[PDB]
Amino acid sequence: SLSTEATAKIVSEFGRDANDTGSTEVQVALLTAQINHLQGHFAEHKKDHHSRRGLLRMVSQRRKLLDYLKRKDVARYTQLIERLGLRR
Amino acid sequence: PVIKVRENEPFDVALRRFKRSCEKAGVLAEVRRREFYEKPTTERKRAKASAVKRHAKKLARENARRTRLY
Amino acid sequence: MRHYEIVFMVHPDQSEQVPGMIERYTAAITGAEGKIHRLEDWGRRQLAYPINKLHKAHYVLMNVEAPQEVIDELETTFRFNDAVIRSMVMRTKHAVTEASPMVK
Amino acid sequence: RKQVSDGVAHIHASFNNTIVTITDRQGNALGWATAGGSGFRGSRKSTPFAAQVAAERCADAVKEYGIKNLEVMVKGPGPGRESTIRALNAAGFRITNITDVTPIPHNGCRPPKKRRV
Amino acid sequence: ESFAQLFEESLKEIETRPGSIVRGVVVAIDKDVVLVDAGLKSESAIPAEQFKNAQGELEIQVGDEVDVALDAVEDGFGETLLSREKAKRHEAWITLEKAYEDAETVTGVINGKVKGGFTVELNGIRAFLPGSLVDVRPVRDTLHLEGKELEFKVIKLDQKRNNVVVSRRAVIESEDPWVAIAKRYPEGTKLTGRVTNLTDYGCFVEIEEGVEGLVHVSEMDWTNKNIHPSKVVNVGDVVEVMVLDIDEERRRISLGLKQ
Amino acid sequence: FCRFTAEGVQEIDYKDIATLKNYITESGKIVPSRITGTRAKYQRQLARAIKRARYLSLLPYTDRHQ
RNA sequence: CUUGAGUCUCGUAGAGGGGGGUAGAAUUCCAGGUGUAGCGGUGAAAUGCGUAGAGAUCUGGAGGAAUACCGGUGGCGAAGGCGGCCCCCUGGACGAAGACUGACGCUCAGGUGCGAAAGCGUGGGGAGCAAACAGGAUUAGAUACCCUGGUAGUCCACGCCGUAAACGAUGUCGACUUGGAGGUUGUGCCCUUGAGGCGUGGCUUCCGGAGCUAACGCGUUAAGUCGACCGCCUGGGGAGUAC
Repeated sequence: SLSTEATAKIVSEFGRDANDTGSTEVQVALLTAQINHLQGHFAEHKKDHHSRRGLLRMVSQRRKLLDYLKRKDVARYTQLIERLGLRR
Repeated sequence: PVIKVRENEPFDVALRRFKRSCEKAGVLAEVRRREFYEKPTTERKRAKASAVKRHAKKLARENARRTRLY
Repeated sequence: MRHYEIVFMVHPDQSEQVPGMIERYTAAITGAEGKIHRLEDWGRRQLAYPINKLHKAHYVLMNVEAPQEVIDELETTFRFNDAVIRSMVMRTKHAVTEASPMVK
Repeated sequence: RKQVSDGVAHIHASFNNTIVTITDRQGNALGWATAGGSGFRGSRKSTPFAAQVAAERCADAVKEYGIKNLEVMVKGPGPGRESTIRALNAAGFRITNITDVTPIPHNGCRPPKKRRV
Repeated sequence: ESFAQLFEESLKEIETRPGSIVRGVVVAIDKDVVLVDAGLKSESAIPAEQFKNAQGELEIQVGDEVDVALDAVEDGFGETLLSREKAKRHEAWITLEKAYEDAETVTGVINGKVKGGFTVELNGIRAFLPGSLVDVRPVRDTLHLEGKELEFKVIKLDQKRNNVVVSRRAVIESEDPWVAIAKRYPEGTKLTGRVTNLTDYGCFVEIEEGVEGLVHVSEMDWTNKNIHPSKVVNVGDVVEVMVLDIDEERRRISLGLKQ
Repeated sequence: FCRFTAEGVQEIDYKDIATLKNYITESGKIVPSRITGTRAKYQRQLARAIKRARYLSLLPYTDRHQ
């Protein structure tokens, strides 16, 4: 999993209040970081299917979040995707 | 089941003790079990079946007991 | 970083060498700003079964809060060192500073 | 032959045939006897009685060695297990230890398939 | 109203769970069944053998009051565990009374040791004590007139498992079961144990502070196989039993009774 | 009638050999939770400890082996 | 807006997954000692192995595979499945309080992935077991059952295959409707006066009420009472076959 400190850092940056944590953008960021982390793992361990399932799920969740953001508020979404470097 | 005959102990008694020890170990039983390969499925089946039987013995019979026979 | 608990068993003919080895091990741990919370020479001890043909061996317990690289290094050292017969580096949640039940 | 006071009796008890082997304490076999050797075949040699007589025979064979003390090591499942040791006792050795030495794997090799009868 | 609620907490306040409050009035006697009513959901099927004192005949007619015991409710229909155990608590209280003045005095008469301590009997009950407790010194009551009258001065008690060895004559003189399971061990230490349930292969006498003994069917008597242990001994009765075998590992202490 | 619940231990120790020895057979085997009456959670832990001990030659794998 | 859905904090149990180490038992083989005529096998035999010294027994070595006891109608996993011990990387679940986000949800044709065993490809490995095969029995025959051997395979790596009574023969998600006896894993209070007492959550085994059902049975984990979405059925054979 993502280390506590790292998570906190992520929250602080993206979250407006820094105590917020549940902001859509923040959540997305958290997901994204985790995904990035797991890439390294999965390069090594290609047959770790069970673990990869979780990763896939996370990705899906992130996508959903992004979609939600888009309909609600476009500018914010755009900003987020610039920050994280998500192609979509 | 390692055993040592005590000082002024009878042979028969010693033998009995040994037998008891063996029984406790469940060595013979173990041997019997490992004589032939049991398919995993079969093993599972026996275990569950046995459990079921045990359950039946415990509860249904208890219920029966409440009512007198004659 | 991560609180390990190590128990290694030295060959009984190398019992006089043990302290030096222990010192060396400690030193390495210290090097990477690693703490060593307890350390207990259990001494010569009768084995429950004869490992590598010998019936006694010299047990050393050692608890360490160290980074994993150093642990790895230690393990490697153990594996190649022929004095140490068995080892058992073993993770732990806390520091566990209080003494072992066989020392007490 | 060198006489020896103390030794081991190994009792290999199979389902089909009992084998009794008297040896010195170090491992070197002194004598042996079997239920198949004692004049029993098939149905007969897979019995306690047969085992007993094998044991007796074995005992007789190691008379010249002059063995007084004896520790017994019993191996395998069979009829010739209790009976054999009794026989040995009768034959007149001081039975010192009675050990079980059945090879029990800790789940190792796959046994052969189950018979369809 | 709250009359009933208050009456309920009142009736809670004026009863307790064990055999403590001597409340059941004996409302029918018939051999071989006594029956009381201690303010419980049903009447006890009492044996007659929890109520005859020391020579075999009954002592209590209608209206008489002994407490029983509790904490076990409904086996189908009925209510209690027996009042005789009740009595054990009273015995415990008298034994405890010693502590106050460092000397409990009654009568103790101990002729011999089943398991290394003379047996002492107080009133109806007889207890077994470790070998030292019977005599203050090396006097030995074997030379004393048989079943002699003294008291009991306590030598040793085991505090969990109930074994008490007490001091005859010499008036002037004044986890847990299984680690150290070597006390009643050595080959044949006789014990006094109440049987619990006889499982048609067994009898399950088990007394010595949270253990389990069997005395299964083979000994029990001097007939082997046709015996059926319910016919031959009892239910709930303190008997002659000793260990014959302990495994401290697969907690099976295998006692005997043919001795 | 579990010991570890009453003692209230956080984790069973493989080094505490004496304690382990109560739960191991004369033949070396780990004793069932039916017989000892150990709680399930603790039982597993105990087993693990025993295994560890066996690896460290503190307890024997079996009575016969040498 | 916060009740659904999710995020954060601290713990919890776990054969969940991937990778790398290691331990002990047992089988097999090799070398040697002791020893002497049987061993083995079956219903009974024989083939087979044995005086070229087997079987038995002890010492030393090699190598592979699997993990006794714990172990449980126990646990984890979407299913397939997962079991010695240790470490590294890693996914999920649950509880405790709070704090936050503010319907972000449910279902899903096509699509994508994972998917026992056997099977295939290339390269390794090969102890035991064993399709095929051989011999010995049995038998009217015995291309079987039983016995003695025994090769693919089982094991590892990386690909493919894409099916199983892949079953709870029971799609997924949500809500609601009497009870009892357990198991397991949290957690709040309570004199833990003791292994307990009173709750409150998660997962789970059995019995049974109303209701439902052709009956059998299911029964708060529904096969009850309803809603949302999908999948599927339309007499047996021909056929899950042909093109």
